[PDB]
Amino acid sequence: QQFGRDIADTTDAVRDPQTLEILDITPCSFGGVSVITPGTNTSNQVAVL
Amino acid sequence: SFTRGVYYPDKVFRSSVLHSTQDLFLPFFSNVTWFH
Repeated sequence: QQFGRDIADTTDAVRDPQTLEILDITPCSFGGVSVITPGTNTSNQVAVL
Repeated sequence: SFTRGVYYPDKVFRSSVLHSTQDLFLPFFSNVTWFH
């Protein structure tokens, strides 16, 4: 085997050449950005989730 | 033939998953011509 696949059609692991070892590939982090705001009247200070 | 003639379809590695593929395979329990 040269590379591994998940239950879905996505690659989960690979056989790294130059060392013949197994490397797990994780989709690098991503996410939505939400803004906690009490309201323009209450305060302009906001938090980022 | 019983349950023989199955080969790895590719160099893809799969762990604890069921995979369905359509390739040239020997049918299960098929008649196989045997010679001495």
